[PDB]
Amino acid sequence: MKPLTPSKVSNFTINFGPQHPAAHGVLRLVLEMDGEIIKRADPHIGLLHRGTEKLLEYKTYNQGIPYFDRLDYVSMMCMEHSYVLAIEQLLNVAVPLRGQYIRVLFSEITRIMNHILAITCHSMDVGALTPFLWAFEEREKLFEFYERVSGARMHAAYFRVGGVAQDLPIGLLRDIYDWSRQFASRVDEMEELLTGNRIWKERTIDVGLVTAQQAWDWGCSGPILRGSGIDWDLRKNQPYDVYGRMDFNVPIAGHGDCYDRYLVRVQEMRESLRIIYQCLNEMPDGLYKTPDQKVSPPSRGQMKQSMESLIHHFKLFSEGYHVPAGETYRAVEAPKGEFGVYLVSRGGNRPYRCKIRSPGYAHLQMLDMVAKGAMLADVVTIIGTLDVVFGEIDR
Amino acid sequence: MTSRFAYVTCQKARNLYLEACRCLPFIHRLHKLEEITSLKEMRLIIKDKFRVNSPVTDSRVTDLLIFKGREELETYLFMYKQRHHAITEYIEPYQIKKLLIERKSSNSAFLDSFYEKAYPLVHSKYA
Amino acid sequence: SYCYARKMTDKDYIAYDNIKNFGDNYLTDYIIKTVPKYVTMAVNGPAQSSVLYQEPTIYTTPEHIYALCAFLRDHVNLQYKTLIDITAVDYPERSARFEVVYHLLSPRLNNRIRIKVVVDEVTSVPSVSRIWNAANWFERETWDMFGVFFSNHPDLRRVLTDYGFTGHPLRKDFPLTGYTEVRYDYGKKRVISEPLELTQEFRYFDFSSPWDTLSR
Amino acid sequence: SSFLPKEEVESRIIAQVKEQNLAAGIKVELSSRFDKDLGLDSLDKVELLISLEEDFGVEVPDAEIDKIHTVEDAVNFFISNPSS
Amino acid sequence: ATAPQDFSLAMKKADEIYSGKTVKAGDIGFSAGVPLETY
Amino acid sequence: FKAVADVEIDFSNRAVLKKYVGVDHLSKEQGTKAKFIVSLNSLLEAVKSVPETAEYRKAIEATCQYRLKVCGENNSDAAIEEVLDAHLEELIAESKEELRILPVLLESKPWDVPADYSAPVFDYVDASTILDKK
Amino acid sequence: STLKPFDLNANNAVRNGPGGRSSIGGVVATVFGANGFIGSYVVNEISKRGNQVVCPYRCNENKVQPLKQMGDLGQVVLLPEFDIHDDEYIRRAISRSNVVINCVGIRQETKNYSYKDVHVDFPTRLAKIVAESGKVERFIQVSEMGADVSHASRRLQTKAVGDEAIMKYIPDATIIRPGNVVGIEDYFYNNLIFQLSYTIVAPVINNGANKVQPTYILDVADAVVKILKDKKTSGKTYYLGGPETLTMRQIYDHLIDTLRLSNDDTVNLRYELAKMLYKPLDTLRTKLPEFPFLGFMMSSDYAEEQVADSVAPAGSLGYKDLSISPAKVTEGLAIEGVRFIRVGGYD
Amino acid sequence: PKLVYDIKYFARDYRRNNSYTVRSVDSKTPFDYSKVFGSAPLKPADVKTVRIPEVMPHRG
Ligand SMILES: NC(=O)C1=CN([C@@H]2O[C@H](COP(=O)(O)OP(=O)(O)OC[C@H]3O[C@@H](n4cnc5c(N)ncnc54)[C@H](OP(=O)(O)O)[C@@H]3O)[C@@H](O)[C@H]2O)C=CC1
Ligand SMILES: CCCCCCCCCCCC(=O)SCCNC(=O)CCNC(=O)[C@H](O)C(C)(C)COP(=O)(O)O
Repeated sequence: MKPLTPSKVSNFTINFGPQHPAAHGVLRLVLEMDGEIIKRADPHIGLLHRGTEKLLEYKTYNQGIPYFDRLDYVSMMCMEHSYVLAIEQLLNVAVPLRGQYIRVLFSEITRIMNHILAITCHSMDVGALTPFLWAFEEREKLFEFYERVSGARMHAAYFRVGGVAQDLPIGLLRDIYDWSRQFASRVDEMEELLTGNRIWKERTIDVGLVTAQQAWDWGCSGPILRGSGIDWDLRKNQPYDVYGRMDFNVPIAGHGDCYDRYLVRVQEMRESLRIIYQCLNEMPDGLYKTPDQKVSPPSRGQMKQSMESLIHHFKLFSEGYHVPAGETYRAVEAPKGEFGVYLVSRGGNRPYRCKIRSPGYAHLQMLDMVAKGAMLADVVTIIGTLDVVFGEIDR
Repeated sequence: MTSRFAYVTCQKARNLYLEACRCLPFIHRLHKLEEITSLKEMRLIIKDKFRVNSPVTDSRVTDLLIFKGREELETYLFMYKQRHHAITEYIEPYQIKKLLIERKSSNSAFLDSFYEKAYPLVHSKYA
Repeated sequence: SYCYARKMTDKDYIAYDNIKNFGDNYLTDYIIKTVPKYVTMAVNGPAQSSVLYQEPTIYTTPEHIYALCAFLRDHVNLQYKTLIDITAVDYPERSARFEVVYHLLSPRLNNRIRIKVVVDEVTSVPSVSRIWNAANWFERETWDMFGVFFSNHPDLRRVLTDYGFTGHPLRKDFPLTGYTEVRYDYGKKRVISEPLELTQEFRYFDFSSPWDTLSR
Repeated sequence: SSFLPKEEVESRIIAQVKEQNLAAGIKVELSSRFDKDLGLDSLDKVELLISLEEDFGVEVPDAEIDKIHTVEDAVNFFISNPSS
Repeated sequence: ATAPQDFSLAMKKADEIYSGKTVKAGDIGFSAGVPLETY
Repeated sequence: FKAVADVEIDFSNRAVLKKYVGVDHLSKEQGTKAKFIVSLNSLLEAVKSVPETAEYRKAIEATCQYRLKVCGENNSDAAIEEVLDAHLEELIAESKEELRILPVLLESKPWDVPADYSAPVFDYVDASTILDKK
Repeated sequence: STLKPFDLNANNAVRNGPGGRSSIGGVVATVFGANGFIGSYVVNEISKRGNQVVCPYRCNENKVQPLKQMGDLGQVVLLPEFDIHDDEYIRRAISRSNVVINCVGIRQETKNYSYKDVHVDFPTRLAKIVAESGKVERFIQVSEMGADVSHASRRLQTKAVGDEAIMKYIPDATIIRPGNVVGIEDYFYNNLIFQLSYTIVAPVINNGANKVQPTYILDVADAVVKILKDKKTSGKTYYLGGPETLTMRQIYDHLIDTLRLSNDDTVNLRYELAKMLYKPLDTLRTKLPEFPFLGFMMSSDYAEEQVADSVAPAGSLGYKDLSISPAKVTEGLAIEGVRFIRVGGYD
Repeated sequence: PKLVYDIKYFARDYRRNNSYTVRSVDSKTPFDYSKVFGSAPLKPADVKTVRIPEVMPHRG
């Protein structure tokens, strides 16, 4: 004999289509909203699924490296790095120290551009356009280093099994060092416009709140973990190159809101600058690729002077190396999180199965939990902090 | 509270078809297909889609097929697929078949395929 | 458990000695002895975490996967709080074609574990979404690419492939180019799908040597 | 319990039954099992019930669909039901 | 002929431990979802 | 680690640290030593349902005994944190997380296996070991 | 269904493939008037089946943009500068072609080109040029149904004279004579709608008595394919009328119904009055450039062709001889285009 | 480079020299918890740490 209480109903099943001030790529987002507040978000993906994983199965191991560069167009080096590390683990190949240094250096460089693009495109999505243009000039300076080492500004394909494709051109280390001398001042200029700004604070504070338990449950990595209070970095917890030698501190925040992750990314840029300076000063001298010529191509004079080297060149550029039967999962700290490749080999010259673990796939899965109770405008900021790349999400 | 007077899925596909038939008007209104096609006309196509999978008898394969057919229905119902998809894949071929006039060929099936192509297994487009 | 930042300075260590030893050499034996019914076989091989270490691989059956995953996440000594990914590999030579692979992380142990469930096309694998929320999309992808059904999944739908796609592309019997192709027609002002025609066919180059031995 | 005349509803149901490809020829009347006299398939039976749904503006329970078997049974079901 | 004594050992062992459930011939082809003219 | 906040705070206060890194999200309780002792003893009481000659029960008993010892010699609550590599709050949440899976383990009873149970284990031998020396 | 060959000599050698875009069809076609409404669909049908289509066009890159998508690489050849008076260009266009389709026509006169040039001189000149070659095997000319030598309208009379000239030079040519063609880019329903909606009053010649047999564009395009797939069709004129014969009043009423116009805006501009209102405006047209304001509807020729019954003669070839069932133009997909405008649940 | 005039791949062949051994584990034999927790520290002083590997293996 006590009255029951009824409730309310939600409608407005909107479709948020491909939208330019958002994370780059095409996003189709179906949102159920009670009034102006979202109740469910269902991201529709597959709009950039190019069948990469199945295409890898039909190519040789060296022929499949350019796939990883194009999986993530912002951070190419980190993406191909995991593939070459997995092949190296299965092949039992040891990388010379100079090549290990070159890999760590360029990995930090691509990390820096990734963070620059992420922060300034997020500010553009908010509506501030000056940091964005102020950033493209820096990103051009770093693309110039890429075009110097590889001849391609974006899809270098520079990392190879056992080392790097070519050696560093003379004069590169000086130029990188000059860009480093001025980088901190440029970053401070960007930081003043974003940090301390009342409108930016209001837009980003307490938006997209994540807790450490939630991050581990949903499989998140990188800035999302470190903005919530988790002292976990693969470069430190599970080193994969001469990163162990390198001296740098993990940036940690605790709130988990959008602002905390932005601050983490800026500090990550600074830590990457420190790692680059250490790489520049301690760069060794010697071989840049593995001495073994049954897994690495011989030098051109050597193929033109030796019969064994011509044989090795012919059989490596036609058949490729044979990877011993086995399975491995090698992960690297990509700028967007943890990127890993699960490679299955049956003993042939082609991969049998190459699963790609997307750091952004789990973040897009986390979108629904994060964007609950938010508004249509908050979705853009939340997408910005996830920093999702849909060619990277859709393999 | 007691007296002596007191107390005195082989057809899973049928249920899925019933679900499709009951959901047909909703997809007609959602996909603006009222004028182009009738409800009965679409109800006819759905049976042929069901009949293609008749030979299977294993229960587990039947379960998988039913789940996939439910997915096909859900795509139209949830607006994943669009109006032009419905036109292209269901309504247009059914209307084309009705409008088709053909001469009853006196040549047997072998002669016609022999005249047509060397390898009968290869498909023909725009027949 | 959760690697909440505790030490402000001098946390140079990768981990403690005891935590490393228990997971470097006792982890598989500990799992087998503690939960014997779940495990059928175990493989210690090249480590997922690193080149120098060794990480376990555990083979279990589909019925025991949920309980094994629940044990792995919440056991005090073994805290695999994270599901890195879920994957399937198609082996047409085997009667049980598909091998569903689970990759986990223990932040406390700084270790990686791999769990394999071997199934066929008809059998289903119980969903582990209640143990790890990240599983939902991974199992949806496994269903899309390989056709492995996951039981008690909240909503098992295709993710990557086009709407109306019925085949499972990553199956080894699926053609690399597929069966259909997409073109716009002027007559019918619609984008339509048609059977495949290739202007230039894919050229498979057979590079295998008779003298090779690594091929298994 | 016949809300509307038995002759009218019967003529209408047999009119819809004729629309199906078979269920005709020499015997289209009462006392004809859908699947054992008329050659109808189960899906065709369900569609026929949906066509009767359109004709008489009233729904049929699925368990009743398990119970319905004959031309007599369907007309009996529709006459019994007040909405008709 | 002796033994590979490598990953193939665990490969064969996974083969002999596990097995597939029997189904009628051709039933899986319908589950595959490819055009039926393929068969 | 490095704080990403321009504001200056003291991380040796051992409470400002916890507030900064967000341990309060894990548990609103303070997480003292006595709470850890109580949680470990409650886990010991809980694992009584598992049969006495079960390897899992022996494992939980050994771990709880080790942690009760570590509480024993160390009178400082921070010292327990250093030895166990964890905040006291998450150490306490650990035993509850163990409590959560006891029902699932008592439904399937993994410890029941036949007296001929044998789990084959395959181990990888690296060539670097053999090539360099024997 | 079994694919039927294009009945062209030595096709069996050259043809190969399933019959799709990437397949090889042994038909090289020079379609004059490709960028037009009728020509574009014919180009689409021929090129869809793997054949090569040469499309001479008067310089206009944006108008011929859709034809670029029609075929695979190298199949649709677009020749930039087409003039009806240039013999050498016509010879170059049909050099490799074994079928030639002429869809070149003008609805109205201008200062540069009159009916007698386009509808008479060009067919005769092209007929001579095609005849001298010999490689061209099939010739198809597209004309109106109502075209007759004894017709009041100058357009429909010149078209028939040009068709007779074509028949004289090439005896094996096929004269396709479709009715008012309905399509998305048609000039029938689109002009009627523009008349009903953006014009002060909709003048209807007489009371809409004139009977017409409208046909859908896809049906005519398929009919062209069926003409080319049979050599027995050569030398015959096919009156491709629609499935239903309708008076103009019915079509106006049904457009008003489908668009859900408030009421009937059509007025009775009976004949003998249009013959006085538009008669000077024809002389106006012949001395002025192309102007969007007035055209087609606002001519004495249109009034003269809307006082007669443009219907197929009783004894005549049609869609049935080509084994095609024409689709109704008042229902179904044909009428979707007008349907999108308004259906009363719309706006 | 000491490989110019001294060529021996079989000595430097790590790819094809990997192998897999086999063991059988049984539930009857108890696990050695003495190994796991006997070496575990009981006080802060006894804590021992594993340093991060500085470089990955190289042939030199
Ligand atoms: N309602 C219809 O559509 C019907 C059409 N027909 C007949 O089919 C033919 C074309 O139909 P339609 O396509 O609708 O008419 P269009 O005017 O739409 O197509 C005319 C084509 O001829 C070209 N053309 C016209 N005059 C010249 C010229 N002086 N020199 C060079 N090229 C020229 C045009 O090119 P540009 O664009 O540069 O002028 C255009 O490509 C006409 O003869 C018409 O009577 C038959 C039955 C009904
Ligand atoms: C516009 C939206 C359209 C949606 C289209 C949806 C199309 C779905 C197609 C899926 C087809 C299936 O499920 S096929 C379901 C599995 N196929 C089987 O054959 C199992 C048992 N089959 C039979 O009993 C008979 O073949 C049968 C004729 C089915 C009699 O159905 P009943 O068991 O009752 O007697």
